[PDB]
Amino acid sequence: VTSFFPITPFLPVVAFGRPLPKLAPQNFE
Amino acid sequence: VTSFFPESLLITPFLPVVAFGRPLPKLAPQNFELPW
Amino acid sequence: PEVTSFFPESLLITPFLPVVAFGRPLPKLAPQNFELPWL
Amino acid sequence: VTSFFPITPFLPVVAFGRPLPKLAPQNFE
Amino acid sequence: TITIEIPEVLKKQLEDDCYYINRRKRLVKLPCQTNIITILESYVKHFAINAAFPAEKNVDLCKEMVDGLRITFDYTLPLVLLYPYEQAQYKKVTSSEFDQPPPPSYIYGAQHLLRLFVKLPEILGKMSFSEKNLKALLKHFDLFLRFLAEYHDDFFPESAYVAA
Amino acid sequence: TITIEIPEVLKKQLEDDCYYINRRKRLVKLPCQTNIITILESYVKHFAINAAFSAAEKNVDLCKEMVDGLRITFDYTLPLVLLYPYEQAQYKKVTSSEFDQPPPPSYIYGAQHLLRLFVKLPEILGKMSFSEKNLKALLKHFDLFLRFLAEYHDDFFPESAYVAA
Amino acid sequence: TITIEIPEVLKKQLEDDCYYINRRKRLVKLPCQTNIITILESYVKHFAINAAFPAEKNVDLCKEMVDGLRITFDYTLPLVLLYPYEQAQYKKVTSSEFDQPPPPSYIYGAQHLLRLFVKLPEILGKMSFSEKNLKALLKHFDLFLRFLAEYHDDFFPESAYVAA
Amino acid sequence: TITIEIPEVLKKQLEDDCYYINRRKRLVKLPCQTNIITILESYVKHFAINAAFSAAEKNVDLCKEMVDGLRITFDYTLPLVLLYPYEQAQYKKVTSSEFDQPPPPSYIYGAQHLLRLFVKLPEILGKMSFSEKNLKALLKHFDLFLRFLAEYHDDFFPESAYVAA
Repeated sequence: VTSFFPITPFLPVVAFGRPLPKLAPQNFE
Repeated sequence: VTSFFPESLLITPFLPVVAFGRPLPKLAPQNFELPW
Repeated sequence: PEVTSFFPESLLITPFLPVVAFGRPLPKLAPQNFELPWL
Repeated sequence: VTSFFPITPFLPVVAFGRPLPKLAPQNFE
Repeated sequence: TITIEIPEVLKKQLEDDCYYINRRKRLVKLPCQTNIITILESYVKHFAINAAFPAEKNVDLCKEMVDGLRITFDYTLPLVLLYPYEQAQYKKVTSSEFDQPPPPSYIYGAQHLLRLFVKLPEILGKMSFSEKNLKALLKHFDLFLRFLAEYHDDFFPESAYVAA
Repeated sequence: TITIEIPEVLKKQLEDDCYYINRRKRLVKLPCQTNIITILESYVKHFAINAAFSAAEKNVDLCKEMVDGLRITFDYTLPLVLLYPYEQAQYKKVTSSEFDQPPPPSYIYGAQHLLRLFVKLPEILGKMSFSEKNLKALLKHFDLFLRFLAEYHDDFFPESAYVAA
Repeated sequence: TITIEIPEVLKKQLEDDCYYINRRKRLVKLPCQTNIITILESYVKHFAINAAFPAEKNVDLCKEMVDGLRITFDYTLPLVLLYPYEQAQYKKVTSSEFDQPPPPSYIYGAQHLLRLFVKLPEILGKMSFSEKNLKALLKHFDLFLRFLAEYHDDFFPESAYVAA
Repeated sequence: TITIEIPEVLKKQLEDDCYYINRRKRLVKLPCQTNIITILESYVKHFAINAAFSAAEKNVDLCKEMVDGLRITFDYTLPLVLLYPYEQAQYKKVTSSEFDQPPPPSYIYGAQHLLRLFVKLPEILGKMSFSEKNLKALLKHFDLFLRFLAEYHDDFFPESAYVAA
């Protein structure tokens, strides 16, 4: 490694009339 | 108003609708026409 | 001031520019008083 | 290739009190 | 912060659900004879019968909620609604229209659908709802949850769980 | 810029299609007896046997992704970028009539409109940034599909598909 | 859609600018003896002198605008404000606090700063501004553009351009 | 979970720091005569002469990215997660007094607060998903910096840095 480093609106998944946020996996409690 | 500035600025990544492994892009309505 | 549908193009999503440290976006932190992980 | 396929709110760059949108490179006209 | 109150009949049910899976080591038999698609279709009918005898008597608004639920669930389940033990089941289930992976909604039932109502407030916070639209929506969850509580005995048979 | 070459048999077909709608004032009867879902299902079957027996190209799983991409892409694209001015009233009427939502364009339209998409596709595919390796493989899978579409053009494109209303 | 009207004195200037670079094959000498940081620092003083003798006469609000401009420019320049010919210059310039790449604001001058006002409306469209805040902001650009037009002779010397 | 081991010389220093502020009721004098910008500048020089004359860990360019990351990370982190309840009034007063904006925490604070960050860093770094190869290289660069910070602890951490109104 030599660096820690390596533009369009998109269509989202929509529910209840709003975009669904992305969710980080998690165990249910 | 006195300031343009206010946590609300934080940005939520949303879930893309995906085709062939990429997000589907913006298209503005347009009447279909043949490139020839 | 009624409502009949939750649904309305303003639904499309703009990628914004991250503030980046060590090649990754800086994340959310909720205010918190500093404490040492060993009392 | 066998597929065309291969979580946290982040801090944005802010200008004039709002986040800066990402821009796809383009020649000025 | 958003709150979605759970009828205490269903609160208990959720506590039972937990005890079964990570203590009595049990799993919901999949696919459920009565899945989430059919549960939701049942509610819509018995919302419309109810209507017959401006706000939340809007059958069209109800239908949007139900569809949102099945989309939200489809996405949420494998990420945020499983217990550590239930992981192998999910892998095995989705592995077996174009021979793609059947969506969680056609496989899971009342047991997991209810779990979602615990996570929902958190998720709904992240998509910025307008005042007028959020209240109307939250009320539609209450109605659905009462519906779910009112017929709890039918939707939640104990025989839904297995040893194998 | 991205190019997706259209078999000249289908290029003609597209020219016919145009003439029918905004000159001879005709419309595809909807829903099509054979819709896009079934067309795509048919190709996958044909792809799978043409691999197993023969002589990314031969990858049945990779094919399936393409087909699924197509039906998602079409569902979104149709009412925005694939209609002719005359075809507008038809769309409104069609979608107005699982939870009693609007049936998606894929279950209503057929080979006529599916083909139109292959004209717009390069534009759209430019806007999502594909990796080199993945794009070539994809573009090849469109060629195969287009070849398939041309090879059975008589079956997929009956003239009786169009209507005077 | 958002419109930011350009004083016709500066509209011409922009047309001149274009002609110089991709026809007369000329380039702004870099770094500019008077860069964007100093131009912006000059306006703030001017504004404050002018204020002495609403949201218009708000010096604090002015300072936010100026800082926004230098952030916006820093990001925008190499993406959307260059001409095809000017590319090799940018590469060479940024290649030569911690020995990082000096930001575009400390290298470029009035010539490129003005270009930004052409692209600004579409950029400002993409970040959703509130009604009250946008109008106040747009007015602050007008004032700045008038300022830029009023002293056009000083900010835009022809000698800013060279050709090998 | 991510672990960043703190040299025990600096672990003590952190315990001292704590005692001073919320028990002996003391505060670091601000601005520090030697701030975080200059501390970081100093390390880079030291890193560069070391790589050249010795015997990713030797990559001076990779070092610079780390240092820059640190000052960005600190600027954002300090007022949120690195203050003690007592230190709050100081922050408010300090930032209140290029375009007459608020000087960034990096130009005001010193070695005392910079070190605090290395306690919070693992949690923060967990939240941005780093690739395997890049994370290890980074974590190593923190170790080197912490070793550097421990090696010159007497110079970076004078007791006279603390105040009492």
